[PDB]
Amino acid sequence: NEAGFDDDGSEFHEHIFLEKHLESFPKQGPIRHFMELVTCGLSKNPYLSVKQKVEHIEWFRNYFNEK
Amino acid sequence: HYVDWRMWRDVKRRKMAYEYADERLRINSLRKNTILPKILQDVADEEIAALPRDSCPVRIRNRCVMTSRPRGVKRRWRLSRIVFRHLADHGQLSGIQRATW
Amino acid sequence: NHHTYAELMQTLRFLGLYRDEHQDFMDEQKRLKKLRG
Amino acid sequence: PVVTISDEPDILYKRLSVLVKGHDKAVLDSYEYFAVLAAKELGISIKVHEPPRKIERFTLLQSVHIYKKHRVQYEMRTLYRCLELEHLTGSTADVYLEYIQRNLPEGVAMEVTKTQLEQLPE
Amino acid sequence: EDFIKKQIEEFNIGKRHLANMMGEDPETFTQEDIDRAIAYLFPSGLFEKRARPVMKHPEQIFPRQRAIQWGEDGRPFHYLFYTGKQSYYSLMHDVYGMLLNLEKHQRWLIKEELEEMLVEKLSDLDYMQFIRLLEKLLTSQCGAAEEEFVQRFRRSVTLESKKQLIEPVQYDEQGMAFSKSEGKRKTAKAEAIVYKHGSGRIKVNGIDYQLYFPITQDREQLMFPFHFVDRLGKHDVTCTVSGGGRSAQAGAIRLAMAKALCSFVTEDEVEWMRQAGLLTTDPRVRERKKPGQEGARRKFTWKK
Amino acid sequence: KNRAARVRVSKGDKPVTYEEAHAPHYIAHRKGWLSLHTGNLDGEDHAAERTVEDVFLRKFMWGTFPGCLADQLVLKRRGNQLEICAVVLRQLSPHKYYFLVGYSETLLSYFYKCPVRLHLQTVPSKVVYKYL
Amino acid sequence: VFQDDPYLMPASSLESRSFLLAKKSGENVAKFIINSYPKYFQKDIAEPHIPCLMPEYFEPQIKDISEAALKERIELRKVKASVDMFDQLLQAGTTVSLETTNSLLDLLCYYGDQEPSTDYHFQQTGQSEALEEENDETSRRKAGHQFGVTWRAKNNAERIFSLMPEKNEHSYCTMIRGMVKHRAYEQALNLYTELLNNRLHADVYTFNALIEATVCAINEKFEEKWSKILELLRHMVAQKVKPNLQTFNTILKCLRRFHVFARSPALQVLREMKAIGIEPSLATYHHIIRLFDQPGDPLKRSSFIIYDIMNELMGKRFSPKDPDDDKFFQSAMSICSSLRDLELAYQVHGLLKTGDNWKFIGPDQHRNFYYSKFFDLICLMEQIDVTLKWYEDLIPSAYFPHSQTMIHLLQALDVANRLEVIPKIWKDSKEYGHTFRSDLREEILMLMARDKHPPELQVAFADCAADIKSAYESQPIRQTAQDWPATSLNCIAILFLRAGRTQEAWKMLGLFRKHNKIPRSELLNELMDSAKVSNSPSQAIEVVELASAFSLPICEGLTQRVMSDFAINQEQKEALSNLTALTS
Amino acid sequence: SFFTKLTADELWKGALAETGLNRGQIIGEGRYGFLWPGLNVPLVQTIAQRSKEEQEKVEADMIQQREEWDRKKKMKVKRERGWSGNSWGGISLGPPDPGPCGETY
Amino acid sequence: ALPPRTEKMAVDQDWPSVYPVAAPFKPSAVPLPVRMGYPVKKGVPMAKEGNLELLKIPNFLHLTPVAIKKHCEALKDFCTEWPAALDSDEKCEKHFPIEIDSTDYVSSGPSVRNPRARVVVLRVKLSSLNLDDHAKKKLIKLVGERYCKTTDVLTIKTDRCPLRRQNYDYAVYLLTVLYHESWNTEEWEKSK
RNA sequence: GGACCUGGCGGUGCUUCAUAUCCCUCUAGAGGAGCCUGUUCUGUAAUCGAUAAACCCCGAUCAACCUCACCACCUCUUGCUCAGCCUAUAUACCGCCAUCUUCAGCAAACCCUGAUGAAGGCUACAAAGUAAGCGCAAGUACCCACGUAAAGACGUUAGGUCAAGGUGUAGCCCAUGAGGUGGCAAGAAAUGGGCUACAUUUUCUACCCCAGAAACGAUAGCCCUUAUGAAAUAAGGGUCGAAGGUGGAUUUAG
Ligand SMILES: C[NH+](C)c1cc(NC(=O)CNC(C)(C)C)c(O)c2c1C[C@H]1C[C@H]3[C@H]([NH+](C)C)C(O)=C(C(N)=O)C(=O)[C@@]3(O)C(O)=C1C2=O
Ligand SMILES: [Mg+2]
Ligand SMILES: [Mg+2]
Ligand SMILES: [Mg+2]
Ligand SMILES: [Mg+2]
Ligand SMILES: [Mg+2]
Ligand SMILES: [Mg+2]
Ligand SMILES: [Mg+2]
Repeated sequence: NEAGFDDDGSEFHEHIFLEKHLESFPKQGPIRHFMELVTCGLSKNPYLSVKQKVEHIEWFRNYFNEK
Repeated sequence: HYVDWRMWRDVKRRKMAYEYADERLRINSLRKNTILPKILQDVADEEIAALPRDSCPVRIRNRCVMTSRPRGVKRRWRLSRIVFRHLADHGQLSGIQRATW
Repeated sequence: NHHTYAELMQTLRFLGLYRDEHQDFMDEQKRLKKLRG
Repeated sequence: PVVTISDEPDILYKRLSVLVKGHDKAVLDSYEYFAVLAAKELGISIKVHEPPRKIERFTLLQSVHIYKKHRVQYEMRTLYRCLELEHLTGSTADVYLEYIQRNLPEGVAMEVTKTQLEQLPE
Repeated sequence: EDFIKKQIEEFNIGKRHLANMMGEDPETFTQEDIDRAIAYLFPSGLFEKRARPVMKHPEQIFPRQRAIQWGEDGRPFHYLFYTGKQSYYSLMHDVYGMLLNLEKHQRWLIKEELEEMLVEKLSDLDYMQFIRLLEKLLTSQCGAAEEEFVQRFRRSVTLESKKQLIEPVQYDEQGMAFSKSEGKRKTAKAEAIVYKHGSGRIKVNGIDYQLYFPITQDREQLMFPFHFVDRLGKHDVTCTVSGGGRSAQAGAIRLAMAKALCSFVTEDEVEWMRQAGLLTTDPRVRERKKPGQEGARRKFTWKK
Repeated sequence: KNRAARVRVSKGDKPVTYEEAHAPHYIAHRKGWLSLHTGNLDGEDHAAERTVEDVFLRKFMWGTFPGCLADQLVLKRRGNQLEICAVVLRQLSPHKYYFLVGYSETLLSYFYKCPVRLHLQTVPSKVVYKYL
Repeated sequence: VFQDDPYLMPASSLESRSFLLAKKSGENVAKFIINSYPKYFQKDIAEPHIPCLMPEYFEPQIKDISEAALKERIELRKVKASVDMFDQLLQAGTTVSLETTNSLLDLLCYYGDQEPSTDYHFQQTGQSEALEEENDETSRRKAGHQFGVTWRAKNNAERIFSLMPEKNEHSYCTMIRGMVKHRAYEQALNLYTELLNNRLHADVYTFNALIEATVCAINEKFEEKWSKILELLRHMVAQKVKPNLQTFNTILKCLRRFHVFARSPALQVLREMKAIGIEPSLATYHHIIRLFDQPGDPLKRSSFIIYDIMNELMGKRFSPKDPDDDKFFQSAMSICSSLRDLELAYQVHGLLKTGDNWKFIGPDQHRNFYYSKFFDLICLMEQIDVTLKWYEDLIPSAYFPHSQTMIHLLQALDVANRLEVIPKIWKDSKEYGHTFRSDLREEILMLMARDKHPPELQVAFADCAADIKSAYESQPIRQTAQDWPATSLNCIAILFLRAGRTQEAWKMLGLFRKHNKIPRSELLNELMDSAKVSNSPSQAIEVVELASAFSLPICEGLTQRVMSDFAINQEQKEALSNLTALTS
Repeated sequence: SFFTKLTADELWKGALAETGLNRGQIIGEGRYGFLWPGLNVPLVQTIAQRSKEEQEKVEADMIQQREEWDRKKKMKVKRERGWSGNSWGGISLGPPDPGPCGETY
Repeated sequence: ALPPRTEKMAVDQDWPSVYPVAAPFKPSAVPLPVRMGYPVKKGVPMAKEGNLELLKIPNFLHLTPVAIKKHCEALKDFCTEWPAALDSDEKCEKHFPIEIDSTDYVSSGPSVRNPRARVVVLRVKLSSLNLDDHAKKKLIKLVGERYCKTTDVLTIKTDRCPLRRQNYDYAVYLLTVLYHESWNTEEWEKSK
């Protein structure tokens, strides 16, 4: 049921452990709490991969820097 | 070459909602998280209220896949009542019998 | 999408590889309707 | 008959259980006799089981405009038959699976296979 | 007919091919061999057994075509031809003649079976007259030729027996004798194990009957078979029970208990308690709601 | 009265086959199913597009095999081999038959992206089960 | 490949070929309409992705004048478009790189300044099956000329070669190969001399092309061309390029063109192959087989090397290397048919059954020739039980037999005196479509009415002959309006009388009178016997009148027999006397 | 839509309303007229598309055949008059039907 | 038409050679006058040569016992045998402790994408892990919602990552880090 | 006008029956109160279809926008479409049903009777009827052969739907077609069907039937919070403590 579909050799840490793309702010902040929430959500996504996970993360980074 | 203008309007809804799904997802998460300040949510309220009123999944009507009929559709084949009756009565649909229990 | 479907059947019929009686009906009926109307 | 015994020890499948779902008990038990005889001449251990059938019943109107009091009711018979394999090899497993999925029946067949590879902890 | 002949030849070659086809190159391939073979090769799955595949000989497949009743001169063969019911009227004449010369000297067939034997369509009153004439032949004291005539016309009865199936006594556990029976009533199942002695002790689902059955009606339901058979404080039952409600469970326990006390009681008494109505499953189960109704048989409002 | 798939008795002169003759309440008691695909059981996802491709296939084969299909096809579906098994008549020439078989073979393999196989079966005349 | 319906069966090899070409026609039907309309099919549903189910785009998507567009239309095989925009690059002044100028001249040399043919080439094998026994030399002269592109002077390839600045080995090799392919042999040799002057290296393909060009040159002796081939291989060794199987197979094809004088050179070539260590292929053996087999050779030691070849070649499994392995099997059992050797035919068939040599059989025409001559040999010198076993094993599973094969079946069955098998093979021939074969009809009828038979064989022959006559009647209005043969009519009549269908014999004697064909004396005597059985003086007088009208010299004996054997009235006596007076 | 197209017999039933015409077509004719080697012309093996003047000449032949077949629908049949036109009293039915007992009138 | 191979065909003929593949009915190829259908009142079941019901039957005319015998004469090459791991469940548990659920769901159509088919779940025995005392106390206190009492089976679920092999990786990673955090003594264990 | 034939009718006769229908009977309701939801009427700039049995929680297994075909305003012309139209006709239709049907008849092809009229065809101790085919029946599904399902032909009511879709006829194409934005679904009243009650076999609590206590009733109104949604209908809590005293004629269901 998984013929092809390598997902560039993601291998289980890029999908759920998003510290390396989290790029820690002051972790006591509500922004960092939102990052924890969205990180847990993107970890629990099985339908999305690491590339769209990190473009979601970067979209939030861009919007938060805009504000 | 669609069944009717209502079906074509619905497929416009589907295609461009599927395009404009991600931004709405980010900003309605920004609605219903209770961490951010209220005005910092109000600017987000402005952005979704400006996001067009054809991509929100509130206009998506599951019509019949062969012939446009809003009410009376079985989801498992996207078929209307009498079209599903027609096909599963002529017998081109596997496993559907007449329920006699 | 219905466009690939309907326009492919359209192209195949006017290539002559497809014969659909509904379009035959509309052709004959519109021929008579332009004859008299 | 290319073989190519390559490098690494067996994946050690215990209980590869095949749930065969069908609309048709005749297809299910003919396939049962097929799989049982194939497993018997293979030498692997086969056991039979019959999970109970599920009937998906639902109701539609009969006329197009009025007359709700006269409805039609349609049903689906989803019968399940279980062929559990215990004590079969990984190579025997995927060759037996390959054979039975070549000769899997049509739309009246699904082959839900449950594989328990054992391994060592780490 | 040549159609029948070439069909018979085709069936012979086909059954030879069928046995060689499956595994059975030896010449003896029986009809039930043929049926199981075609059942495996073509998965039937149609609710009508006549809509299933069939591989029989053309005698059974094709109906009985009556032979030509006249040769190439006109002149039909049987002398009672122009009646149009030649076999039936010949049978009347023959039975009448045996009655006549018997008087000078001194279950039953169904209409469908008689029509099959005569290969002629018959009327109901015609069949009644035939049965009446054969009754007259039996009532008159007749000889052995007439007896074998009547016995060729008469068929079997296939009587059943209503003696209740006695379960074997299982001398097991440590040294005790028990019987393990089953009961079902209204989606409830009860497997009961009664030991012959024990002075009366009930173990429904690990607890006693005063705990699992706080209702005196349920206690009377468990009472009922002991009190009919006058063996009240003599036995002990342990029950496992699944599903249903309080009275369905009580009735299922009563049924399984009675169907093991059958093994623990004499044959005259078990016939008597079947007559009392303790060994028969109650088929009264819930019906189905219907589309356009308000229940199983209850309908909606104003209809007339 | 019920007339879902019941052909009505005209005068006793109407050729009809088993499938058109039998009523929809004999759909699994006497008839069977004309398309065998796995979408309609307990656990499956894509049955809707299975059905839409089924009706596409029926109308397409009828439009491209004009006036030679005796009764309706058998649309079997196993793995990724589609089977269109046909009861086609013996009127048009076998060169035309093979031409349309290859044409349909290739286009349907190409439109549904799998192995698609058409298996013809030639019949002299449209078969009559009973005269109604 | 064919279907399983009895109406859709091919009956003959021509019908099978027509069915197959119609199927390939429909295949490229869908290919054409699909590549014309790729938009309707861009939606992929299968996973994983199938690029050979994805559309092939034949239009150039790159429109600006660029080297990427040059590589694009070179890959798309658009010769005129590539030439025109290479010109456009030249007037634009963009320096076009060496590799893509090479690729452009590669396309030009491969296609001869023309587009690729829109039809996938399956033609030029449409010879009729009624001329397979005469004039193979003129057949060679009118069938060895494929209408390819002759190398025209001042073409686009030569223009690009003159225009491009820095000539190299790849371009020189390409244009020598292209000149050889388009029959500019002398120009290719001159360009090779220019290569040697310019100090470049020519590769294996170019050297094989040069060998072919030297051989295809006109007005030179085989000795001179052999010395030239030796000089070219010495140049190969001096340029340190290693020759191979295709090189020596081109050499073997050339000496096959060079006939009787090149047999010992062919042996030297194969010995040098085994000395160097490159495995000779089936097509190597094909070239030496067809060299040593020539009509008019009275020695056949050139046919004993075939036993040498198989003595090398038993028990081996092969892989595809060289296109003439199907021709190897066809030619080697062409030797078998020429030599009439059952043991070698069986040994080649065993080599065939070893492994994928059944794949090495090749095309349908070669397969039909293969099994046709094999079964001709089987019927010629095998015993009848194993000929019938090979008949049921090969026909029609392997091939569709021919009418010459049919008459050879009849000859074999007549030699074996197993005339009870004639109706079965007759029904098989009518099944395969030999109904309108008059030679087959004449052969079956003469072998069929030659002798007196047991009555069940007689009535089976009566049914077969009645159906033959039904076909003869049911051939209406064709340009080959074959008149009723006298021998066929006489044999049909004799069979009808022997089976006892006298009335149909009489009405086809009416057909004798209708078609003005002279009847046979044995037939007239059998008619005398049938008239004796039926006691019919009128029928006897009718057939005696037929004999008198055809003026046969047995009519006096027929009249004397009728007088001796029938009680005849005076007016019939007078009529018979008048007929005898007219014949006298 | 192609999906909501229907069948010839059903459309004739719906149009005629009797319960209360494609025979003049070859298998491969289209308005583009890309004549195949399997369809129309027999099986040289060369795919081609015929020219314009051939397209309109072929369809003009088809439409004059249409008009001729409309005419062969619309002849007038000649019925002999029995005692008057539109009557039945002198109309000659044919010979009596041949008897199944080897009898003919 | 032609007289068919049904009556051209004679006894002792190889049937794996006749029908290699799963194919629809083809009555001319079938040497059997098989009759379908509910018969008419004064008639017989409908004949063989044209039955769409014969066609619609899933047609297990490509598989008989002697064919499957010969098929697995060919297919007998593709197998090893087992060691003496024994039929004893406790013996095979001792030899190989952990147990893992990793499945496939075979559909039939254009695509083989059943996402739920990546479900993976690991069951391991503490009595086979053999190295847990206050570590097993800490273990249970970590995984409260699993570890039913009546059998010593630990069942950890993964359906969070799209691929089956990295689901297996999540199972083994969770096992080893739950083990390591159980053996990591924390400073607030005593104030329980 | 006279005499008939066939059918329908009869507050038409005799006889035998109906059994949840015909009555006497048996149980539980409606009709009386509140609420929900359709319909009529009124209203609005604001769809349409059903309308005794066989309409009235009906198309809808379902309208905040969407749905939507309604209205208001403003825009589009080869308009997603070799356009389209939810424009008119269910009295042109196919398609999909209701009703008799909680029936058993409809009948090709013949033969006979009636001076060869419409028409009719019955007597088993038998006087002209024989009958292919549909239907009942039979065979299937569910737990049995019981029961419930399914099934019930020809025809009836021009019975329902051009609005599920297709479609003939007539019409439009500056329109009656297409798109965008915003509103339409309120009761001086009435009526159909449901839900909850008017409590003592009741109410609250634990238990899920061996107690303690009382000695009533909105799923309505208002407020708060939550769910889902761009934008509240639904859910919970708070608040409140209606009318209501087991309902006549008539009627429903078993
Ligand atoms: C006026 N009448 C003579 C009539 C006429 C037509 N149609 C036409 O004549 C129109 N014809 C044109 C369009 C001009 C070509 C009609 O179409 C109708 C009717 C009658 C109705 C009566 C309907 C009524 N319903 C609404 C309750 C009724 O009492 C019944 C019934 N059985 O209950 C009906 O029969 C009725 O529904 C009905 O069918 C009518 C018409 O169809
Ligand atoms: Mg009904
Ligand atoms: Mg007139
Ligand atoms: Mg409008
Ligand atoms: Mg009406
Ligand atoms: Mg109306
Ligand atoms: Mg019903
Ligand atoms: Mg019935």
